Amino acid sequence: HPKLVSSTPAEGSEGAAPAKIELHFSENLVTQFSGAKLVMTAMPGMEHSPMAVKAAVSGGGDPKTMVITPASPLTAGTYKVDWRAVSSDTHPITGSVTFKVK
Ligand SMILES: [Cu+2]
Repeated sequence: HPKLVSSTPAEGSEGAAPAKIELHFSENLVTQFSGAKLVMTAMPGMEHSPMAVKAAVSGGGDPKTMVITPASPLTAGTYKVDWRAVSSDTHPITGSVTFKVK
């Protein structure tokens, strides 16, 4: 139900891998447990066995703007970009952005 303000990660981005994940928040201010992590969970083959990818999280010009940039190129398949936003009031907001790559 709860989701960040606006972002451009890869909302069900099926067709090809994007350049970088984008995130925006009118009240980011992490300093809690906010972040992001990309996991390559291609089609179900090994009893659903996800794996974290070698990526990094870096904010844009503003600190309220997040920009995920993987050090490695996203190959075809399926991936899930799990992000977590939290302002300041316990109960962190969790979200995931799945996308395909062809
Ligand atoms: Cu709130």
